[PDB]
Amino acid sequence: LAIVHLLFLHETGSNNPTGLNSDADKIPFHPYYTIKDILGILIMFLILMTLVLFFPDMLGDPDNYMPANPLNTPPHIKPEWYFLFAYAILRSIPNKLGGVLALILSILILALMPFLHTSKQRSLMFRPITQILYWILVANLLILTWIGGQPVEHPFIIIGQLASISYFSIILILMPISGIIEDKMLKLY
Amino acid sequence: VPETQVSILDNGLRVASEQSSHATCTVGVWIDAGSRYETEKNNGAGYFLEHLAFKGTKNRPGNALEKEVESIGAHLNAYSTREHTAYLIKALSKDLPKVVELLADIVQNSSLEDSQIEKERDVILREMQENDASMQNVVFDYLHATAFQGTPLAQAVEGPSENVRRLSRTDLTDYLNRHYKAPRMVLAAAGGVEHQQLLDLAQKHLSSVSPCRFTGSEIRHRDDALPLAHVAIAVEGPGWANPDNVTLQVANAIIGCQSFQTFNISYSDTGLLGAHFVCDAMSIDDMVFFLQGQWMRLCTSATESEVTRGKNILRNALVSHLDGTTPVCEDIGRSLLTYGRRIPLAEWESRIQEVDAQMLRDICSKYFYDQCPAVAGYGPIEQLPDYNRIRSGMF
Ligand code: HEM
Repeated sequence: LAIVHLLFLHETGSNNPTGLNSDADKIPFHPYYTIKDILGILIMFLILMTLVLFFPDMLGDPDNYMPANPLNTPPHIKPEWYFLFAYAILRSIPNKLGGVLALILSILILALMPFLHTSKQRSLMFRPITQILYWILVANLLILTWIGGQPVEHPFIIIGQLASISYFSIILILMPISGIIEDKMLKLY
Repeated sequence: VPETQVSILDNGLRVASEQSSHATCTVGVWIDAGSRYETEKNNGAGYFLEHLAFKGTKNRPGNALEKEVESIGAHLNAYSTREHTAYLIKALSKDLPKVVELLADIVQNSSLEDSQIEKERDVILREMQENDASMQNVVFDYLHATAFQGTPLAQAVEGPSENVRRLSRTDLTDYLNRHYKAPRMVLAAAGGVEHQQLLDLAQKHLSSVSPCRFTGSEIRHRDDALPLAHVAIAVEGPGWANPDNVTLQVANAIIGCQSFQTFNISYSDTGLLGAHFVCDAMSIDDMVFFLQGQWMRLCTSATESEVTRGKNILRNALVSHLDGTTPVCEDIGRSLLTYGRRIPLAEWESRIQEVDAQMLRDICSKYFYDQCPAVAGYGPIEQLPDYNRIRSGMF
């Protein structure tokens, strides 16, 4: 599927952080973004080997080394960090089905993202209000990652419920309205 | 071939001649003065003096100079490079007495009429406004520039319009009085001339005459409306006096997309050795590749046959009485200015026949391989590869 990714992209070329048409300034990839990818590979390997050779269990749950007790269960059960928030979302919706759906939407809301772009500028380099909303979105994504970890009890639950409400309202409502306001400030709208 | 006999006068001016049975003669004055001797405040002084030098001297006010040199039936020419200036005349040998005299006043007591001064300023400026049409000259004047950065060699012979507008008689007078010294001057004659008569005429008239580093670089003047692209790639030429120049000329004779010429421009212990090619944009990359391959090819494919080939083409390039007076004079003037002597064609043939394939690939390997190139492009040059790519032939 990734291979499909690369094809559907070369048809259009990569984007730049200014969000503008970079056709006037393009360079080869072999000597400029290859050695850069090699350096990034080296740094990622440094972080991976200091994760493996020095702290091999800081991200896992010790429970792993317990042969499954078909009979017994871990007093504290938690999905892994990468999905922690995902489940955090579930824990929030009271209805089981609601949780499952919201959970799915959590990932799917992204797909829905290209239809919510209401700005005349592609990137957020020149868009400060939507930058603030984006960093608030990263902030409550980190909050949802933390909540998932926390057990079921006050006030972790309320935060979870709000954090989920704020997540869906920032992605669905606040960013297109902010983009409209930003277009109004530049005398474009 | 008759030998070129050189004498030296009080002033220091040299009087070189190479008698030949042709009937006319090409008598010229060379001067070791170009844009390399200018200091960015008088960057167009030699060019603008080259314009003013035929507009009358005290002795020949107004059109007198052109008139007489016209009446006699002689052709009056002058040119300026980054290192040398030449004022030459081709006339009937019987006109030697006339000729020398006229030339004398051209290089001395030339009276620049400010009236003309203003006029030439306009001429030079306007032409320059159009000199942009000579794409090749453009490409070759940034190549010089991009490579010889922070060095006098960079400044073009013409000079920046700015200076052209901002120039005055006194400045010119300075350049004239500073870079027209008698020890830096050669009176060269080729054709039907006697050396003793020319020496007596030089004694009678003209007896009164009183760093550089190569920087790897690239300049890509992109203008996509032009139909064709001109690209020049060069490395540091050995020099004028360096012996290996000859083994490099043979290498150029081995190489010989489109208009793929090859050049070995030499200045005082420096130079540009490379290739200039004009191609449709879409092929620029490919052409670049080819050129690079050929150079390394010399490093690896100096088939003896081709070695000979190159030697032979070089053998048929040497200038001689057959080529005519001017070509020869010109060679006499440049040889006395650069080498300090006229190298005969037998010495050139000896230096050609001592060149074999092993020393050709040795001299080529020293200069092409692992040598940051100077690239100058003009036109639709987007597919022209960038430096990392160019310098990196990788093959
Ligand atoms: C299987 C996981 C994925 C792999 C291996 C992958 C790999 C790549 C690679 C190699 C590129 C070209 C390099 C680059 O653009 O920086 C790329 C571009 C891109 N990918 Fe992904 N990708 C993955 C998942 C995703 C996902 C989930 C998204 C959407 C959130 C995404 C969005 C993009 C975009 C938008 C570009 C173009 C960005 C640009 O060049 O301006 N990819 N991907």
